[PDB]
Amino acid sequence: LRNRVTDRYFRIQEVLKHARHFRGRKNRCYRLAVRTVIRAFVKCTKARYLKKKNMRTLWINRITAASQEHGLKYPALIGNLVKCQVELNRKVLADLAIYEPKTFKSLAALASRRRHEGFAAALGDGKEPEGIFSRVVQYH
Amino acid sequence: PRFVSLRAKQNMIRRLEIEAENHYWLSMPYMTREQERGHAAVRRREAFEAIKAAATSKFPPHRFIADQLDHLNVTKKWS
Amino acid sequence: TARGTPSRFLASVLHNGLGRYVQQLQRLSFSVSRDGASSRGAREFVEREVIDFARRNPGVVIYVNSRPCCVPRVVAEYLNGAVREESIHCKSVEEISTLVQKLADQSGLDVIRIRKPFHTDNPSIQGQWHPFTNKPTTFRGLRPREVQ
Amino acid sequence: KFTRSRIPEKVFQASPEDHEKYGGDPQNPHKLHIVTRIKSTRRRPYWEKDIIKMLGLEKAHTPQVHKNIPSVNAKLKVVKHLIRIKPLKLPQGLPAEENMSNTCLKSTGELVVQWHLKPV
Amino acid sequence: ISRKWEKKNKIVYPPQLPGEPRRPAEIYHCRRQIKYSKDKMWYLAKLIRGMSIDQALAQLEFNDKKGAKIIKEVLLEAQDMAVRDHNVEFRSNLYIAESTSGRGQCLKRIRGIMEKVYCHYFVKLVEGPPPPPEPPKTAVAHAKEYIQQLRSRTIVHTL
Amino acid sequence: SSFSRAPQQWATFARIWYLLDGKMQPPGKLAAMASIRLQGLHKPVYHALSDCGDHVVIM
Amino acid sequence: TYSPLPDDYNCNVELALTSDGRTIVCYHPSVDIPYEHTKPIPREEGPMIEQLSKMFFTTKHRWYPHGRYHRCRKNLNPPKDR
Amino acid sequence: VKKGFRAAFRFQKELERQRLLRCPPPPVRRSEKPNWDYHAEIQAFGHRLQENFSLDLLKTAFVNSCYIKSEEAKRQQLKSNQELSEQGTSFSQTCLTQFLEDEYPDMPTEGIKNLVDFLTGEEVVCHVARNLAVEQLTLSEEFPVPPAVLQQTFFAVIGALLQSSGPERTALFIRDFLITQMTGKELFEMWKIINPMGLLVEELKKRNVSAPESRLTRQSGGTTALPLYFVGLYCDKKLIAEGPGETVLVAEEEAARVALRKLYGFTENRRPWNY
Repeated sequence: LRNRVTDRYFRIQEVLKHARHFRGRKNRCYRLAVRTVIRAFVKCTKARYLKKKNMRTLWINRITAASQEHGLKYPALIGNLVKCQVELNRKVLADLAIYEPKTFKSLAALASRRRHEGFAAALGDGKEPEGIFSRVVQYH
Repeated sequence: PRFVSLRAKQNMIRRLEIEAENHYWLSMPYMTREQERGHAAVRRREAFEAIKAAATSKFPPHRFIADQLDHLNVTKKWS
Repeated sequence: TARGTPSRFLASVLHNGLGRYVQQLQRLSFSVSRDGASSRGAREFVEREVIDFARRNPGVVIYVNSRPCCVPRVVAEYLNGAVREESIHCKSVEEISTLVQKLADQSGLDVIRIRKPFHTDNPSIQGQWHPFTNKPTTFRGLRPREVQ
Repeated sequence: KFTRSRIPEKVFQASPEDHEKYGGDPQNPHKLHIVTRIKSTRRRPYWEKDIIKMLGLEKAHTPQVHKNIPSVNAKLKVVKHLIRIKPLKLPQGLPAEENMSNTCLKSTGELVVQWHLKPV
Repeated sequence: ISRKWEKKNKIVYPPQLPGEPRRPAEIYHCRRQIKYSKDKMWYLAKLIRGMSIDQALAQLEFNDKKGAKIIKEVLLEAQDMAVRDHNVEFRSNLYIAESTSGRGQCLKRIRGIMEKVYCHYFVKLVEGPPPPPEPPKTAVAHAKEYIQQLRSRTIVHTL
Repeated sequence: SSFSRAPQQWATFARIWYLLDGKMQPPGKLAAMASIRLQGLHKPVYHALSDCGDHVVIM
Repeated sequence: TYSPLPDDYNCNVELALTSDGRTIVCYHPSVDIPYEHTKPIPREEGPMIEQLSKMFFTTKHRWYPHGRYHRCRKNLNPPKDR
Repeated sequence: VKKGFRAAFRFQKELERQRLLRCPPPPVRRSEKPNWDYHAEIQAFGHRLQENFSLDLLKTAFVNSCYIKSEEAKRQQLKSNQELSEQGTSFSQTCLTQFLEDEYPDMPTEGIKNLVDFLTGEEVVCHVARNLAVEQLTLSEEFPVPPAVLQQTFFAVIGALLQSSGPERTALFIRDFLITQMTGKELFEMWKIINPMGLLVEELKKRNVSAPESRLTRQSGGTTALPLYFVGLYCDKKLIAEGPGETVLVAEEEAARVALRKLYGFTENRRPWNY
C-alpha cells in the first residue's frame, strides 16, 4: 500500500450525521444510510414545491371556510375582490380571516356588494351609470 | 376509452378563437413583396460582418510580467 | 434537512429595534500567523482593513492575537453569549472583509431553521376568531330543541 | 405521412364581417406586429421549433415586435398556431430620444411613451 | 478487553457539608468470563433489576437456571464488599440498580465453526430502600395529558 | 380580544355541537355538510393535524 | 335599507368610497350581545381506555402507550412563540 | 498503521469535542479566559449602548462589595457598588412610575407598583443584563453572577449613566431596555391578582357604577368533558366584558379580568408605546 486512505472516518461521518434519527440500521450502517440519506435529500428538495402548493390550498381552505361563514363562496369572494382592485393575496386574506374577522367581514361585504353590482349591471344592459364600487382607478 | 368534457371543449374553442384572430392580422401586410426587397440588406450585412468579425478575432490573451511575479507573494511574511 | 436539524422561531435579542439598535457583536478574535502562507490574507487584513473596521463600529472590541497558527481563525462573540468560530484560512482580504462584516451585521441567534418568516407578539387586533364570532345569538340564549 | 402543411390564400383574405369583429382597416394597415409564444414548441415539428427560434420567441408570454412584411408574415404563417398576433398600435407617436426610457407596452397592445405611476 | 466497571468503585468524592443530604453508596461489581451465554443471563439479570438484594437472593435460590447460582455468588460477594469495603452499615439496605450482562471473549471450536460462548455480569448495588415501582397511570393522568395536549395547540401556518 | 393566553386558546379550538334535521333530505347532501363540520373545514383555524373537528347530531 | 351582509352578529359593516374614489373606507364597530339574549348563570386498562374514549369522543388508540423509541425522539424543550 | 498525520489530528480534535460534550467543565467567568482587556471592554460597553460615561464611575458601577471583601480575603495570603445602585434604583423606580403614570392614567397605583416591581424585578433585570454584557463586566465573588448581585450592578450602571449625562438620557435608557420588556406581556402576567371579581367590583364602586351581573351569553358542550362558556358581565344591562372558560366560574373570573383590562386601558388593542 503506498498511499492508502487515512481520512475515511470523516467521509462516513459526513453522511451519518444526517441519518442519526432514522430507524433500523439506517442510522448506523453506511451502505444503508447512503441510500436513505440521498433519498431524503431528493425528497427534501422536491418538497419545496409541495410546501408552496400545500400552503396555498391551506389558504383556500381557510378563506373558503371563513367566507362560507358570511354566505359567500370562495370564487365569489376572490373574483369580486379582484374586480375592486383590492390586490390582497391569499396569505393575507387567510390571516385576516383568522385574526381580524371584522376586516374580513367588511371585505366580504365589499365583495358581495361588488358581486351584486356585477349582477345588476350585467342585467340592465345598455348604456347606464356604472356602480359606485364598480368604478376603476385608471393608472397612466 | 377517454371522453371529452366541457373543460376540453371550451379550452379548444378559445384556442380556435386566438387562431382566427391570428388569421385576421396576417391578412393585410403593410408592404407588398416588391416593396420590401432590399429594404434591410445593409443592416443584415453589417450584422453578419459583426458575427464574421467576432469569429475572426479569436486569439490567446496577453501574458503579463506582473501576474507571474505576483505569484511570488504566496510566501509574503511579516517582519 | 429540516427534520434532522433543530428549528426555532424568529426573534431578537432584547427587542433590538424597538427602543434603540444595539450592535450584537461584542468581540472579534483574530489569530494570524506571522510566517505562514494560510494567514496571508489575514495579514493584509490587519494591515489594511482592521483599523478602519474597528473605527466603523466602536462597540466591538477586537483582539488580534498573532501567534504561530497553522489555520487562522476569527472568533465572533455575541452579546447573548454565542460564539461563532469561523476560519479565514486561505482567503483574500476582500473575502475576509465580507466575512467580518457578515459577522458584524448578524446576531448571536442560531443559523438553524426559522419556522415562520415573521414574529408578531400581538397578531390580533380585532380579536382572534373563536367559533362564536360570526354567529347570531338567540332570544334568551336558547339552543335547538329547547322548549322554554 | 406527416409533412409540412401549405395553407391556401383564401384562408388569409379578410371579410368585412371580420373588419367589424376585430378592429382593423384594410386600407392603411398596421406596421408592427406583436407576437407572443403561447403554446410550446415541444411536440411540434423541428421546422416550427426553428421558426420560433428565428422570430425570437423562445420564452413564452414575452412579446416581440416584428414587421408586417410578407416574409415575416410567411414565417408567422408557419407557426400561427403557437403564437398570438396583435397590431402594435401607438396612441402617441413612436418614442423620440427624450421618451426612450420611459415607455411601457401595455396589455391592450398599445405602447405608451409616457409611463407615470400616478392615477389619472 | 475493556475493564471500566471494576474501576468504578474507585471514585472518591470530596467530603460533604452538614447542610446536605447523605449520598447513597454505589457498589459496582462484576464477573467476567462466565461460561454461559449473554442472552440467557439477560433473563436472570432482568429479573432482579430493582429488587432489594434479599429479594434478589431469594428469587435466585429457587430458579432452575445455571446462571442463578452465578449471580447469587456475585450478589453475596457484592454484599460482602458493600459492608467491608464501602461503608454500608446494613447488609439488608441495598437494592440492585443495575444488573446487565455483556458478552465475553468467546472461543471458537472447529468441528464447522462452533462458539464456546462466555458472558459477563455487571451489577451496581445502591444503598437504600428499593425505589417504589411505577404506578400504572390512571384515567386522571390520561385525561390531564389529553387536555394538556389540547391546551397546547396553536393556529398553525399563520401569524 | 383581551383574553388571557389560556382562555383564548380554549375558545378558539373549542368544538361545537351542531344539530341537523334529516327529514326528507338526501343522505349525501346531508353527508356533505356533516362531513365538513366533522373535519373542521368550516373553521378558518383549520389544519389537519390541529384536530379541530366538531360534533354533528343528525336526527 | 340595503345591507350587503346581515350586519347583525359580528360588526356593523358600513362601506364607503372617498371622494377621489381611490380608498375604500370600511367602518365596522362591534355588535354587543344584548342582555335579552342571555341565560342567567346556573347555580383495568381495557375499561379505562373505553371510559376515556367515550368521555372525550375519540377512538381507543391514542390511549395506549408507545415505546421508548417514540418517547425519546420527542422534543421536550420545543420552541415557543407568542 | 496508516502513515500520515492529518487524519490523526482531526480525529484527535473530534475526540476532544466528545470529551467536552460527555464531561463539560464548569463555566469559568470571562475575565479568566484569553482575549480579555477589561478597560477596553468597558469602553466598548459604553459605545455599544450609544452613550458616554465617565469611565471611572462606570468602573465603580461594576465593582460589587462582595468582590472587595473576598479580594481582601485574598490579600492576606476600591469603591463599592451600593451608592450608585441606590441612586440608580431610586431613579429608575420614580421614572418608571412617571412613564407608566403618563401612558396609563386609569391604572390603580397598586397596579403601577406591581408593574414597576416587575420592570425592576430580578427576572426582568437579570434577563436584560445577561444580554447587555453587564454580567461579563461584573466584578463579583462567585460565578455565575448571582441574580441579586447582578440586579445591583445593573442599577449601578443606571446610576453611573445618571451622574454621567443627566436624567433625560437615563430616561431614554430605561425606556429602551426596561420598558420594552413589557411588549407582548399581558397585564395580569405582570400584576398577578387572586379574586379579580372582587377587584372589579371595588373598581366599579369607585366609578359609582353598580355591581355587574355575570350572565351566561353563549355556551357549548355543557354536559361534556370539554365545555366552553362565554360569561358576560353587564352593568345596567350593558356589558363591560365577556370571557370564555372551561367551567362557568373560570369564564366568570376571566370576564372579570377582561373588564379589568378594559378599565385600565391595558387592553390588547391599546396604542403601543411610542418610542
